[PDB]
Amino acid sequence: TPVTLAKVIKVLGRTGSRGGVTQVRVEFLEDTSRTIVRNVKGPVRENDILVLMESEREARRLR
Amino acid sequence: VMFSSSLDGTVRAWDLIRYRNFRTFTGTERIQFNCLAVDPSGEVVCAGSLDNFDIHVWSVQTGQLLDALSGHEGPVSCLSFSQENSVLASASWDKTIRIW
Amino acid sequence: IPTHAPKYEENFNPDKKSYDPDRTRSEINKMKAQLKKERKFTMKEIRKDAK
Amino acid sequence: HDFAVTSSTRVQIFSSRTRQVIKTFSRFKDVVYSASFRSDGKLLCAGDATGLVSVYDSYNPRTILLSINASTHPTHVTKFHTQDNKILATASDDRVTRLWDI
Amino acid sequence: DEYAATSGIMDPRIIVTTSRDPSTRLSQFAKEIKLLFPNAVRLNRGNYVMPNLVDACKKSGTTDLVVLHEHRGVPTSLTISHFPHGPTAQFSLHNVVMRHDIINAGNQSEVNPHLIFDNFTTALGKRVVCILKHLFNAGPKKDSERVITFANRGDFISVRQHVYVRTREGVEIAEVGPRFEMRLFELRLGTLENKDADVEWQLRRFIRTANKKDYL
Amino acid sequence: LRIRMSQLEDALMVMPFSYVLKFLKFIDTVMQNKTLLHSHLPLICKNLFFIIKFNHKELVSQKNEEL
Amino acid sequence: AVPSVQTFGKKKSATAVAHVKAGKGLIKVNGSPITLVEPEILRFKVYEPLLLVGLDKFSNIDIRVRVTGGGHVSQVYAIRQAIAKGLVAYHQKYVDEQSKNELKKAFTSYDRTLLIADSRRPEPK
Amino acid sequence: QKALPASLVPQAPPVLTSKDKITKRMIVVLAMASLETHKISDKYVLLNCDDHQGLLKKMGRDISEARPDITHQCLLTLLDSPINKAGKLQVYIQTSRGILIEVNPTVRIPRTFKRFSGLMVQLLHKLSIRSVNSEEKLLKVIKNPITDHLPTKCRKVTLSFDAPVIRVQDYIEKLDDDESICVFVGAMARGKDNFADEYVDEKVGLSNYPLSASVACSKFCHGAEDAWNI
Amino acid sequence: DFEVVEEFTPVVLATPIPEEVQQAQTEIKLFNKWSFEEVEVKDASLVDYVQVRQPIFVAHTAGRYANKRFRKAQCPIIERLTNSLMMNGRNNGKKLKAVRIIKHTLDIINVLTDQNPIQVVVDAITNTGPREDTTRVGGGGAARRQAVDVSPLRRVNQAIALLTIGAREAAFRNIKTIAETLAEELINAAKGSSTSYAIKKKDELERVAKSNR
Amino acid sequence: FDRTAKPVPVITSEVTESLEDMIRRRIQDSNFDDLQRR
Amino acid sequence: QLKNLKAALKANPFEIKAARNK
RNA sequence: GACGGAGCCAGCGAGUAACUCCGUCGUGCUGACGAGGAAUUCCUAGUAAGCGCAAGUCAUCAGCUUGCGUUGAUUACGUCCCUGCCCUUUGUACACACC
Repeated sequence: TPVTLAKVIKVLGRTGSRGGVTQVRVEFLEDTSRTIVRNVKGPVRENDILVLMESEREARRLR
Repeated sequence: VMFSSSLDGTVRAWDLIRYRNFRTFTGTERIQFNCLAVDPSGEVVCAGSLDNFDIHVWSVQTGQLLDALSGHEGPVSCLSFSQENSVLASASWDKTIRIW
Repeated sequence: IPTHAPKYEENFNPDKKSYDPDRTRSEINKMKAQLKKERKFTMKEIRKDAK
Repeated sequence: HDFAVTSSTRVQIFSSRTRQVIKTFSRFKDVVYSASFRSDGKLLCAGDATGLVSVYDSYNPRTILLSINASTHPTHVTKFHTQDNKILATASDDRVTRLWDI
Repeated sequence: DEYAATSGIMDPRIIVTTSRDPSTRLSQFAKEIKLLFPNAVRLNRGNYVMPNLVDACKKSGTTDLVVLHEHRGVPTSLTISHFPHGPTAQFSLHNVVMRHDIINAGNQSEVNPHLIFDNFTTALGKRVVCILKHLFNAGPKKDSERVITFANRGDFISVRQHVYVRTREGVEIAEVGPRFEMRLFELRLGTLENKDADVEWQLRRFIRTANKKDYL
Repeated sequence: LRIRMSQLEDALMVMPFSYVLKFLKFIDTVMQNKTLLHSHLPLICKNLFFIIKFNHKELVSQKNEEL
Repeated sequence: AVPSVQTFGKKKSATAVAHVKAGKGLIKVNGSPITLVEPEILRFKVYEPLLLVGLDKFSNIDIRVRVTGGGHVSQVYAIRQAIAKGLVAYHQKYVDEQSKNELKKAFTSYDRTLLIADSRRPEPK
Repeated sequence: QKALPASLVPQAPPVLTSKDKITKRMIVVLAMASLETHKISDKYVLLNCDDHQGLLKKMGRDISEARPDITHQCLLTLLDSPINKAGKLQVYIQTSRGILIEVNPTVRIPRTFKRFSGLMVQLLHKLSIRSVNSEEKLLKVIKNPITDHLPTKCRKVTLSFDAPVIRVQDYIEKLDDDESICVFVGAMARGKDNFADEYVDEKVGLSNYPLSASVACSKFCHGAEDAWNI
Repeated sequence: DFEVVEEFTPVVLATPIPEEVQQAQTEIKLFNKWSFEEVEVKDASLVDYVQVRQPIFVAHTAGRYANKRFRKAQCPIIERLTNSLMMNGRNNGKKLKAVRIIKHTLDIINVLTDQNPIQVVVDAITNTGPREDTTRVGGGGAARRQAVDVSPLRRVNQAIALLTIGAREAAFRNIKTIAETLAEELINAAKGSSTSYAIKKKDELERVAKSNR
Repeated sequence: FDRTAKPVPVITSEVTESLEDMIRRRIQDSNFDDLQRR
Repeated sequence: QLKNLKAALKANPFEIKAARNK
């Protein structure tokens, strides 16, 4: 599949997350408009770019 | 807001609209202060002395002493706060700069 | 496939020392461990009574 | 300035100066057939009667790079590509020859 | 003399650390000492030279250091140090049994504890009650519910820790944590670094009155 | 109303841009009602201005004439 | 008399002294040549002060380095620190101070652990 | 056109353990072969319906869930099945309490219930049992998780009752020898087959109504046999 | 045309230096054999998370890359690989042995497939780093998971760990040493040939992430 | 013979219950000795 | 074990030791 | 890995090793074992761990204890979602701002 690549623009705070995962507002690179709130697992900084299998589902809380 | 730091043992705030003092942070023992810095988001005020080897941190919205953070073994010559990511940089006569 | 039977001890209990065929070097381990545990208990008994 | 002969269960490598074995390898298990340098002249191939053709670095006998099996017939000849540095031709008595890629 | 300056003004902080290449049972016991005190932190001792450890701790401004020594898993000694060139007592341990051996009944309480000292009578008793109570969090509440008992029993400080709760018909108990028969054997006015300071007091093992008297 | 002042700044930072969009639709249907608009006006203003200040980069790249 | 300079260099417990003087270009560690330095895989860790900046700066000086203490990797870090700051101090004193801060720029851009050891540790968290 | 192998004499096929986890293989893992031994004092008793009526009702669980015999006849069906003599089987069972027991195919299994149930406490209380020549360890309990000893690209299925039916012949034939396929045989009494839904990612049985465990795993074994033509 | 003359007497010093060393003074190569330039992270999203812009001589820089958070993503990738390669209970501390065995490893990587082994190991990392996984969320203590995405630091770290422990486990009881086993593992990972341990575990983990997505 | 020093008192049920009723009395009366603020 | 002993109120570990599992 | 050589680096103490190199062999075992299972415990930088080396300091310890040197990593350095534990519910402090 064509896979997409997206720049983190904000790490979310205060979300009630599973330990380890962190919700994150990431924004795409082939375009520059559409942002989407995924959730990552490892340590994540502001403006690292991460590879996304999907482009149509943002996640939510885990618990 | 502007902060002023003295040898009285006082880091005191100043409002520059009513042109008055409004807060006065002291230590606990009247030591002379020598350099100060303040978080750009004006929530903490840090001062460093000649004779205590520490950095005193005060909250400014409540005047109580927040903490005293250490690590040097000479007097802290100069302080600063980073204007964006709020890390603090101190420099002391231990031939040492330290990032908190 | 080449087939092998097990090497099995019927009525085997790991706590209790079973009937090993070595009368020469294994029952010596049985009675020597018995001697060691009774000599340990006797010297512990006499030193706590000395205390 | 060096050269190899294919003795039985060993390959012997000689110089142009001392005129005797300067290096050799003798941990083959069967009679070996083919010894062949690659065109760069760094490693060398050797095919045996077992059919597990072995390539290993020359000027250092005690290391074996990779011993890959051909067909179970004795690999009679094995020589590298004359200009390519990564494809190796082998032939045993399987009535088929192979261009392996290392 | 080094505690009226900072008696109840600053709450202490304590670093608890093991001897050198410690056992797993010793590290469990050091964790238990960290859970016994408030505001203590267990620090891994490995390749830490004792001079650069002790002055790195004193430039980091901690108040007390508690090293521990062992013998085949059984802990045998501890050492209380006070840092602004304060005194070090050092004690041995005799009947030490731990909750990690006995019962896995969940977590401990970590509340600001109360302190009980039974018949510390002499001047050495006052010095050791000062060196023992100035490593606890200053001024606990009224309804704080864990207490520590340090009972002198013929120079054998029995140490236990209890969680009490008052009924109206009385008060019932649940001990938890460590259990010590510690005893003082040295005390010197320097830190742990020197082995050059003046001996304030150490017990005399070999006089001909080594067993008659108490707080020798 | 019932969410607090402290965690609000991340409470309406969690939500995606589609939820920002329907929040704008809510702001239309709440300022077409002057009964409760005037009784929650600094709250509505602070929320709306922080929402579009944080989402400004996607807002001005949206292409909707009705928006 | 002859122009010389003595510098030090310290890893954990190894200590390296460097006598750098005006000479013909010989670099010796305890009389051994610089090529014959064990453990043979950090010979380039020893080489990089005289390799980063080119041997033409080493053509007129000769260096003798004594080393004591420490293990293998501590000794090779001590050697390279002593070589580096001996060259820097020689150029600070006897020749071009412009070449001095050229060399200092090169070494600090590569790693300043080749000029200043990181002494004051640990941390009581 | 291709010349024949120089030794068509059948010598021994490679009997394996978890040392190799690449080759084409039918892994069977038997779920809920409960091994609970209470030693009266005398000797142990297992979890059977017919070794006690007392101790099982002292431990409170019901009667019908006592089943080492059904997993025993399952593993005997496998140890007489031709893939066990071919060399593409590596038998993994696990107690519901987590005891991952592996069977290497060098074994002459006890051919009755009593000698099997007496061998099991030898296995449990030595964590090992050796062969009659003692050059390989032929039956042993080893490390959890089960993925520690099953291969990496191992497609996981289990026995299903409430799931549709496929053709397991082409279900294995779509893959090659660069892959291993594992089936979780649920040998419980009754209930829900969610014991290993952490691991199994595709759930399928081979008839409309529920099987028994031995004929179900023999169905999957004859499907693997028709796939590999054995 | 144009010239620049900096040296005016050739290098003739009293301790006669090796000629390959005084040839390496013109440009830094790893191990005096592999030039760090013309080596690119073919992927994006791992550029500036695998350090290759700063050339070294051997893989034994003694910097401090564990005190801050992300600054272990700036020490170069070769010694990142050898520090993960030293990790096992039998052979802790022996990083000189680790350095020399990855020296022999990437040397035979070059003599098999000759582009340069640092490019081989860089795109081996980019092909082995997993792009999604799951997390074992509670869900009432059921068999419950949910697919998430992986930050590139975790991608690089897990790729290095997978490659090193795959080389160890494939060289446990075989004739091959850990050197040539890591060599063939890195070559298969560079092609992405679905044969090596790390690429198999990567595709398995992304498979279960896609399944439980 | 004679001995140097009194050895370790082996902790008995009666001595631990004696110190237990001691701490019962003490924590009933709340007459313990802690530090105070300043 | 504070909540458990509170339940014992509203309804003594160290005189017994223990050992390991199977 | 076993060999047979070669190599060179350690700090604590004064009571009349490792590793490296060169050549050679070349790995299903002990007359009870093939790396330790179920699970559990502990652990965040000169830390886990490997390697030695001294000393024996009024209590403790020689089956060891304590120091000292060497070699030296992987993973977090976030989060209160789970397990808990604690604190507060006048913000009360002197502007601005928020509540």
